[PDB]
Formats: sequence, C-alpha cells, structure tokens
Amino acid sequence: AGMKTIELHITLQPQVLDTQGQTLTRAVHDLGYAQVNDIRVGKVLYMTVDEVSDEKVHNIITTLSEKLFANTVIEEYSYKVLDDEKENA
Repeated sequence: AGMKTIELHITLQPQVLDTQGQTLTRAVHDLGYAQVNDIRVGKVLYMTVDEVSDEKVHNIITTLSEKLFANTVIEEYSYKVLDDEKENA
C-alpha cells in the first residue's frame, strides 16, 4: 500500500496489513514504494506517486494492486475516478 489519489471506502486489506493509518515508510519500504511516506490516514488517502510509466503514472491503483493486492479470485474495492480501479488497502 501507499499514498494514492482517491476518495472511497475500501474493503478488507489486500494481501498485507495496509499501513495507511500508521507510518507506511516502515512497511512501504519493504514493498518497494519509497515514493510514498508521511502518510497516516484511515481507509482513504489522496496523493500522487513519482512514476514515469503511462498507466503506473499514479501509484499502485494502476495494475500493481490487481497484480498482487487484488486477486481475480475475489477482487473487489471502492475508489474514485482513477486509472482503472485497483487500490491497495
């Protein structure tokens, strides 16, 4: 998980315990999203990520989530007008 630009209530965490609430700098560091830090909020955060790709332009909402966070087995979550719709937490 990490800083994302969206405003919606998501369901249970993805694969790992989303540190959205607390300091992600600790957890995110393990995931590989150092581009996000100082973000401490409940199930809802608004912010962009330092990316270059076209789709990944944002943060993880792109595909990263559906790649691991979200599973085709029972993928489901809420978000705002963003890339496609694949948040983390």
